[PDB]
Amino acid sequence: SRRYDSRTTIFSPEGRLYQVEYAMEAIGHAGTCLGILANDGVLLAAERRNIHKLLDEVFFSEKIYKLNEDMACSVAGITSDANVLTNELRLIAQRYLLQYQEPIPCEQLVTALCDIKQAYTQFGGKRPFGVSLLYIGWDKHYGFQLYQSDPSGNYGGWKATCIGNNSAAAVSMLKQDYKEGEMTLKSALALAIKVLNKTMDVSKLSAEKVEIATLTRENGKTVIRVLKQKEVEQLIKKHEEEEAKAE
Amino acid sequence: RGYSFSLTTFSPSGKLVQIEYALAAVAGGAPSVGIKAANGVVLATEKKQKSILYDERSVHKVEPITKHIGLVYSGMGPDYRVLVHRARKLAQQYYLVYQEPIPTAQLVQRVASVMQEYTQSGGVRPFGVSLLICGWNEGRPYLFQSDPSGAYFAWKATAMGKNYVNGKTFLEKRYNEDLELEDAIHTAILTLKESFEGQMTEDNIEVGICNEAGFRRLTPTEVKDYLAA
Amino acid sequence: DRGVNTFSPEGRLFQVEYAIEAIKLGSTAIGIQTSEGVCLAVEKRITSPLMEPSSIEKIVEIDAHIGCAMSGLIADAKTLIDKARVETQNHWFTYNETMTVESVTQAVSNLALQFGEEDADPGAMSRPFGVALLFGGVDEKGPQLFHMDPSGTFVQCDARAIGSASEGAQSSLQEVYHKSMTLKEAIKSSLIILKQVMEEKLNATNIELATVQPGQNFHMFTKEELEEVIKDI
Amino acid sequence: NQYDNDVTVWSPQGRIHQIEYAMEAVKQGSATVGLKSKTHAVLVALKRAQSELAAHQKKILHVDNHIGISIAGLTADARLLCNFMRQECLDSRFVFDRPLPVSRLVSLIGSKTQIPTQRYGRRPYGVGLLIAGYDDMGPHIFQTCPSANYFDCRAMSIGARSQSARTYLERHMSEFMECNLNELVKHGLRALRETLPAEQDLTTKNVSIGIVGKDLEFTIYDDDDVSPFLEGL
Amino acid sequence: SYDRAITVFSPDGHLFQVEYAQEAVKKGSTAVGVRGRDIVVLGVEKKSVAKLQDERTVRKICALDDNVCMAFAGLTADARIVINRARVECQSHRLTVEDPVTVEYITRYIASLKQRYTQSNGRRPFGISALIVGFDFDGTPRLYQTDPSGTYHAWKANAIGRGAKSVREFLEKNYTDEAIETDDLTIKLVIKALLEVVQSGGKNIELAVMRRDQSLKILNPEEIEKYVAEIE
Amino acid sequence: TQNPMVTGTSVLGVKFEGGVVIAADMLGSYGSLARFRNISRIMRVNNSTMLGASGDYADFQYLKQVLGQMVIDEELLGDGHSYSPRAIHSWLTRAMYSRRSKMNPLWNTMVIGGYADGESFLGYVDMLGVAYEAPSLATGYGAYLAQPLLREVLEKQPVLSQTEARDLVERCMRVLYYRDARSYNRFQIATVTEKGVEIEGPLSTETNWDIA
Amino acid sequence: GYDLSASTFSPDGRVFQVEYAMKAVENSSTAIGIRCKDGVVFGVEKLVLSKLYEEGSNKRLFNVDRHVGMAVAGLLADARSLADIAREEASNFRSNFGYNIPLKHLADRVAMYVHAYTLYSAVRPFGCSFMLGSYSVNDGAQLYMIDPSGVSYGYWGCAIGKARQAAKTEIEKLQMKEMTCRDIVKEVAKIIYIVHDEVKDKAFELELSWVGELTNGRHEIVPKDIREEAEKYAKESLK
Amino acid sequence: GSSAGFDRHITIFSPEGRLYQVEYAFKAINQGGLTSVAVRGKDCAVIVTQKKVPDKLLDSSTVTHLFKITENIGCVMTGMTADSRSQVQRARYEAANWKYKYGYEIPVDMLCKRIADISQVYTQNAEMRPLGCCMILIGIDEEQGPQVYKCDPAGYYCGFKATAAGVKQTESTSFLEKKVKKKFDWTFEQTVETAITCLSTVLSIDFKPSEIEVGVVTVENPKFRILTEAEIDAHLVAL
Repeated sequence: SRRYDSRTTIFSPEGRLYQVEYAMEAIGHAGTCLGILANDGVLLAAERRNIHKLLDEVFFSEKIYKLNEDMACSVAGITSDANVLTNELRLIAQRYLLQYQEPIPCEQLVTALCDIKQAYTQFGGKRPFGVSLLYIGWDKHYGFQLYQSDPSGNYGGWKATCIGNNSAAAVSMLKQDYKEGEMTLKSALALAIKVLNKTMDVSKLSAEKVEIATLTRENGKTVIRVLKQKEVEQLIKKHEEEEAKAE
Repeated sequence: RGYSFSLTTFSPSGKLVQIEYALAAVAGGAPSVGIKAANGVVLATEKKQKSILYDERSVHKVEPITKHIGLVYSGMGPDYRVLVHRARKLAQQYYLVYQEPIPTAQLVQRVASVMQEYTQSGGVRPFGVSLLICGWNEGRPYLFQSDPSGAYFAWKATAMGKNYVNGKTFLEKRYNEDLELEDAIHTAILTLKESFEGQMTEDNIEVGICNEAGFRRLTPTEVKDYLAA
Repeated sequence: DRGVNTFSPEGRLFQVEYAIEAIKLGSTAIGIQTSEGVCLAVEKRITSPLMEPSSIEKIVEIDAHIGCAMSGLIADAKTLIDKARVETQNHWFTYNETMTVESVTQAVSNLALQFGEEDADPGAMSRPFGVALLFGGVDEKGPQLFHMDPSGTFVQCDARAIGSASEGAQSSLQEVYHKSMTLKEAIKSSLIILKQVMEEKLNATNIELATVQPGQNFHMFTKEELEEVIKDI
Repeated sequence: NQYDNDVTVWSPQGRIHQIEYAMEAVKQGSATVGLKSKTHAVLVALKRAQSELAAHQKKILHVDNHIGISIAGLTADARLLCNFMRQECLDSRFVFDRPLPVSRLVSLIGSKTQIPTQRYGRRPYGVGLLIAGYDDMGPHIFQTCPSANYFDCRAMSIGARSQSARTYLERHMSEFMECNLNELVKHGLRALRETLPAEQDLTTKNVSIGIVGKDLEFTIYDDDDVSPFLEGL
Repeated sequence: SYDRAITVFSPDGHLFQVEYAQEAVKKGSTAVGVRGRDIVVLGVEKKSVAKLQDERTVRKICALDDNVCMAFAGLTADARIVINRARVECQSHRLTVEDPVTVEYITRYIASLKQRYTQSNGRRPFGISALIVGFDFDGTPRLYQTDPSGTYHAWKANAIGRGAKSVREFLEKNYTDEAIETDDLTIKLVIKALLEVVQSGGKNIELAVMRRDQSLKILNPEEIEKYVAEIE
Repeated sequence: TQNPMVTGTSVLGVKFEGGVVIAADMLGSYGSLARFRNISRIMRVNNSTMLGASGDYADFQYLKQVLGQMVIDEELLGDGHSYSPRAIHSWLTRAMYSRRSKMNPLWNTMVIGGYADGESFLGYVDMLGVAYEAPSLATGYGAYLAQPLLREVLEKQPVLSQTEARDLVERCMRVLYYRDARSYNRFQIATVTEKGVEIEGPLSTETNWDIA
Repeated sequence: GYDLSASTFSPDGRVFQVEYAMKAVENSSTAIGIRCKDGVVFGVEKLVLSKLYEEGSNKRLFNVDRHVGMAVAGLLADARSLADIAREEASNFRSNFGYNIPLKHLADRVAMYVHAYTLYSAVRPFGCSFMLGSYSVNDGAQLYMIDPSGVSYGYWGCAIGKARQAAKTEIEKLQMKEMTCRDIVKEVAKIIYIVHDEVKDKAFELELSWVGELTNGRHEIVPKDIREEAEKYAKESLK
Repeated sequence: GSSAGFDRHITIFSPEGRLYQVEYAFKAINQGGLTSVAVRGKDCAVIVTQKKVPDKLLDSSTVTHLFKITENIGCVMTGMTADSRSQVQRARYEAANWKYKYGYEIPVDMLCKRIADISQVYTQNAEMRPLGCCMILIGIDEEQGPQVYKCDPAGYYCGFKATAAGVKQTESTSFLEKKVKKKFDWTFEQTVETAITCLSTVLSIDFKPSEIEVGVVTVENPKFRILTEAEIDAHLVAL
C-alpha cells in the first residue's frame, strides 16, 4: 500500500537521504567510542552507557564484539542493530578464511559490510542500520589499521577518530595532541583517557564507565586483550595526578 | 501478499518511535520481578484476573523453555506466546546440532535476534513484550532482560511492568550478592507487594525458580507457604 | 500520492500523459518518406564546446535495412533500440528473412504501456518510456516511416517532426511535402526546416543525418558529406 | 476525491471511479461501427488522422479466420488483449481442431479483463472492442468494455460521438437481417458518417471495412478495396 | 521482494528522483580531468584533509582495468558499488572477447547500469557522476562523463562536483592545442582548474596520471607540489 | 503408466449408414486372470459421441472423469455449441500425445464412434498418439483376428445397414472368443444414431459351435 | 479515512469497503428465487439499456453445475467471476469425491472465497449478491444466498436488487411450502412486475429458470411456452 | 488518548502502545447484536446463545451459531457472521491435523491456543485486519474434565469457569459473577438453567423454545450434541 509507505530510500529535494541523515543523529546520542592508531598496536576506548549497579558481567566485554582472531570492532548506535552487523562480520571474515585459507585483511572486511549497510539505503524499502562502528586489526600488508563506517555505507581510514556522544569535540582534541608516527602504545593509553574526560559530562572516570581493548603483535600472533578494571584504574590515577602537576 | 516496507522508521530527532512506543506497552503491563541469587534465580510475577470467573490454572505467565531455562514477561499476553514458542524451537535446534543443553546467554542472543527482525523487516510491528530469562549453566546462575528493540542486558536483580521505576529502586537497597535461593524468593514477593492494590494470595501471583535441579514453577501450594512470612 | 497505473477523469493515464511532455524538452528530429527512400535528420543540441559531437548518436542502426531517430531522454531509448536489434535478429534467425519495418515498430511498441509496481516480474519497469522514436527503412513493401509514442500507439507517417519544436515544424512539413518528391530533395527539405527550429547555428557538426535507399543499406553521412548539403540550403 | 486514485476502493455510492474513468477513455477514442445480418457481420471503422501527412491507423485486427475485432481505446492495450485472443483461438484449433465459438471467446476476455480491476496496483484495460465473428450460430457482434461485462448486440457503435451512430442504428435495426452483403455494409457507412463533423466526409483513405461470413472468411479491405462499397454512399 | 516505483514522471515531464540525484552530485567533491595527446590526467579536490586520514582508501580515483580508470563525484557509497560492478565487467569481457575493454564499452555498461535503477521498481538512482579516461587498442585517448540519468558523452575536458559550473567555463576558454601538447603542460591544466574550485588554498588535492606505455601511477603529495609551485 | 495392471481386450467397431456401432466384452485381466468380469469398457460421452477402450482399465476411468466432466463444462454455459465426435477425437489425441512426451503414457487404446451433422465418424487413438479415421476399427488382437473380416465385407460393400453391421460385429466378436485367450463370452453393444447413443445390455456368444 | 481499505475497522467496528460493496447490489435490478416443495424456481428482472442489445445478452442466470442454478444481483463483472469460481468448486469436488456436490457444501466453499477478499487491502470485496438453488432425491430442494460480506443463510425465498424489501412482502404471503414448481412460476413473474418501476428503468426482459423433480434434478431456463403463459398471467393480475 | 500517524488504520503501537486498531475488533463483535452464554459444571459444560430470525423467509436449521469442531468438541461464535464461518473452518482444519499428526483427539486446551496464535498474526501484520468474532470452545478433557475457553481478536485464550460474550457480555458477566459465590454454582446436568437464566435476565426476553439454541457436553456423553427445541422446551418450562 502506497499510503502506509514512508519512502525511506527516496531522495530529498536537496539531494539528501532522510533515514541516513536521521540515523546519524541516533549515533550522536549513542555511546562515546574512540580509537588511536599507534606504531606497535591500536586501542579502543569506549564509554560504557549503562553503569547501573544491578547489572552483572556476561561475556568478556560490552560494546567490543571481537570479530576474528586478528581483529576486533567497537559499536556505537542502536544496541540491537549492532548485533546483526557483528554476526555478519563474523560470517564474512570466516567465509574469507574458508575460501582463501588466510586471515581477512581489515580493508576487505570493512568494504564487505559497507556493501550490506548500503543495500538497505538504496533498494528494499527497509530502514538503514543506525550503527556506526569502528575497526581495529592487523594484516600482512599495511600492518595495524583503524577504520570508521557510517550508516551511509561509506568508510575511511583514520589515525585517530571518535564516534558517539561528543564526537565533534573529541576529534578536535585528537587533531592536536596526536602525532603521526611518534605515538607508542603506552602514550596512546594516556591520550585515550585524556579525551574521555572532557567528552563525558561526568566529573571523572571511575573505570566502570569505560572499557579499553588493545591489539598488539606478540611472537607473530595477534592478541586482543580487554584491559581489566585494575589496569584501567591505574591509567585514570596516572592522568588524574599528571593533570594536577600541569597546573 | 504483505507489505515489504518497514513500518518502524527513524524520527527527525534520531529515534525509533515504534520501539519507543513498544516500551510504553511494557510499562503498562503486569509487574514481573526476577532476582539472581547465589545458588539460583527466582522469577516472581503478578498474575491478576479481572474477575473470579477466569481460570487461573489455564494459562501460565511463567513458562519453561528447556528443563534448565524459563522466562517470564511484562507486557501483552499474545505477543509473548508467539515469542516463547519460537524460543522453545531455537533452544531445541541448538540441542539437535550440539547435543547439549543450550546456555542461557546463548538463548537470549537468539531470542533478541528475533525481536529485532520485526523492528526492521517490513509489514510487522515490534513486540510489546519484555522478558526476564533465567537459567542454570556451567554452575552459574543467569538473569537476562530482552527489550522490544532487541537489546539484552544481564541483571543481578530488576523489575518491570507497572511502576517499574519505583520497583527497580526498591531492589537496589535490599539485594545482596550473598543471598541464597530461599532468601531471594521473599524479596521478589515483597516487590510485587509494593504496587499491588488488593490482597495477594497464592492464586494472585505466579512464581518459579531455577537451580541446579532445573527450572520449575512453584505449585499454588508451595507459593502459599512463602506468603506466610 | 498515486500509482503509475491510473486513469485521468478524461482517461489520459497520467504517467504516459506526462511522458509525452518530456518529449517536448528534447531535441528536434525530422524525417520524410519518399518513393526513392527515407531520410532521418535530428538536432544534436550541443551543450558545451568541449563536448565531442561524435559521441552523440540520436540515429542508430536497428538492422541493415532499418534505421531509427530518437528524441527526449537519450537513456530511456537505449533499452528500446537494444530490444529492436534483438527482435530483428530473432526474425532473421528463425525465418531467414529481413524483418519488415511494420513488425519492428509493432514489437518495440509492445514494451510501451507495460509497467507496474505489483507482481509484474522479477525485474520490471517503474515508469513508461519518455522517448519518441521515428523508425524508417526499406521493406518488401517499399520505404516506410513510422512513429512511436510513449502510449504504444505507432502510426505510419509520410513526413513527421518530433522534439521540442515538433509544433510548428509539422506545419512546415505538410506544406513542402508531395508524394512525387525524391530523396535528394528530401535531404534538402529537412535542413531548411531544421535551420528554422535550431537555436544555434547550423553546421556539419551539430546535425546528424542518415538515409535508407532501397538498393543500398543504412548509412550515415560523414562530416565531409554534410558540408555539401548545407551549402545547397 | 480520494476514492478515484485506486481501483480497489469503493466509493460511498457503491461505485468504482477508476473503472468508470477507463470507460471514459474508450469514448475519447475513434468512432467504430459494426452490425450483423442473418448472413454476414460487418465492421466499419474511421481511421483517425493524427496529422495530414500520416497514414491514419489500423483499427481492425485479425484474430482468427472466422473472427475479427475493431479497436476503440488505448491501442497498445488493445493488441496486448488481442494477442491473448489470437493465442486463445489457436489453442482451440490446436487441441480441438475446430474453430472456437465467438460466444466462448468473449467469455475468456471478461474473465481476463476483470482480474486487473479487483487487484491493487493494477489498472483496467482501457480499450473497448467490437468483435465480429461467424460461429455455427451465425454472426456475432459481441461488445467488450473496460468493465469486464460484455453485451451481445445486433448493431453497436463505440468511440467518440458514437451516440449519434447508435441513434441511426436503433432506427433501422429492424431491417438489418434482410439485407444482402453489399447493402449491409452501406448501413454501417451511414451510421459511421454521422460520427464526423460537418466539415468532414467519408473517403477511401480513412475508412476500413471488415467482413466475415459463412463461405467468406474474415478479410479487411484497404483504401483501394473500399471504393466499391463507398460507390452508393 | 519490495516492488514500488520510486522514480515516476511529474508535470512538465520531469523526474524528481533523477533530478535530485544530480543535486547530490553537485554537493560532492570536485573532480576535473582533461584529454591530451598521449596523456590523460584526472584530479579531485579533497574537502578537508584534517591530517587524521589514511590517504590510500579515501582516494576518489579508482582503476577499472589496466587501461581504464575513473574518478567520480557524489555519494561515496554509491560510487563503490559502480566501480566494483564495472571491474567485474572488465574481467568478464577479457574472458569472452579475449581483448582488453574499450573505454566506450565500460562507459556504456556504467551508463546502462545507472539507467536501470532509474526505471526499476523499488530502486533509487545513483547520486554520482563519473569521469572515465583510458586508451583504446589503437592508442587513442578517451574521456567520457556519465550522469545519474544514464546519459554518457565524450569530452575534451570536463568537471564534476561542486563548483563544476565555473571550472567547465574555465576549461572551455583555456583548452587549446598548445596546452594539450606537452605531457607536463597537460598536468598543469588540471591543477590550474582545480585551484579555482578549492577555497582553502594550497594543495589539498589528489591527482593521478595514466599514460599508455606503462599503466597509471598516482602522483604522490610531494610530486603534485612541484607542479603547483611552477604554476604560482 | 510404466506398466499396466488390469487390462482390457480388443474393442471392435464399424460405421454403417445412419450411425456407428462398436462392441467390447466385459472382463478385467490381471496377469492372464479373469478377475473383474462386470466392468463395462464402453463409455457414453455425450448424445452424439460414444467411446470405448482397450488396455489398462485404471487409465480408462481417468479418461472417464476428465473427458466426461469436460462435456458438462460445455453444457453449463449452454450457448448451443456441443463437442463433435471428431473434436473429442482431436482433444483425446492431444492428451495421449502429451503423456508420452513426459514419458508417463496412458496405456489404453481407444475407438471413438459418433454421428453428427448427418455424417458418421469413427476414429482411433493409440498409446503413442497415432490417430486416424477408418470405416472399421479393431484394437488389440482384433486387428489380427477381426479387422480382416471387417475389411473383407466393407471392401465389397462400402456402405452397410444397421442390421447388417450388427451381424458383422457379432460374427467378428465370436471369432475373438475362439482364438483370443483374454476374450470373454458376454459383451456390450452400443450404437449411435440420429436418436443418440444407446448402450445395450450384456449379450452372449453362447451360440458358438465347438466340434471336437 | 477509515473507509479507504477493507483491512481497517471503523471507530464503531465497521468495515465500509464491505458495506459499500453491498450498496452496489442495491443499485442493481431485482432478482428473486423461491424454494417450494418440488424444487426451486428462479426469476430475474433484467434491464436492457439500449434496444440494440440482442435478447439474451448479459445473462443473469448461470449454471454452476448441472443440478445447481445461480442468480446474481450486482456488478455483472464480479458476478461472472464468482460463477467460474463456483464451477471450479463443483468441478474439484466431483473429481475428488466422485459425486455431485451438496449445495450446503457448495455455498460454503464460495462464501469463503468471497470472504477471503474482505480481509486484505490488496483486493476489493465483490459487488454482487447472488443466490444458489438445486434439487436432489436425498437432500431435497435447497436455496442459499451469499452477500458481498461472504455470509450465507438459508432461505425459503429471497430478494436481491433495487427493491429488497418490496419483494420480500410479496414472497412472505405466498405460502410456498405446499405449492409445486409450476404454480410458483406464475407467482415469480407476478412479483417481478409489481416491484418494477415504470418511471426510472423503462425497458426490461423477464428471465426465469427453475430446478426440481420434474427435470430430475437438472437446472435449466424456462421453455418459451411456459414462460409466455406466466408472463400473461402476471400482467393480468397487475391490472 | 493520543493518536499519531497511521495508528488509526494499520495495527501498530499508539503513543500509549494500546494497538488503537485492535481495540475496534472487539467493538465489531457487538455489531451482530447477539449474546452468548457459556458455563461449565462438574460433569458437564453448557453453551447457550440467542437465535434471532430477522425475516420469516429464513431457514431456521441453516442459521446457527453452534458448530461442531470435532466429535467431542463444540463451538459457539459471537461476532460478524462472515468472519465467524472463516474461523470455524480453521478450527476444524487445525483439529484435524492434530489427529493426523499426533495420533489422538485434540484437547480443548491446545485447540484454542493454536486459534489464538492465528488471530495474533492478523494483529502483528499490517496487511490484514483481525477477525471481528470471538470463539468459545467446550469439551471434556481426559484428566482435567470439562473445559470452557474463549479466544478473542487479540489472541487471549485464557480460561473460564463460565463465559459471556456479545453486547450483554459486560452485564451478563457481573450478574453471573455473583454465582461464583455458591459452591460450583450448583454444578450438574441442570447447569443448562444456569446459562438460560443468565441470558434471559440481561436481555429480559423470557425466551421461547425456538428463541434460543443450546448444546452440551458431558462425561457420560463426550460427544457434542445440539439440543432439539423439544428438549430446550423441557428446561425452559422448568425455570
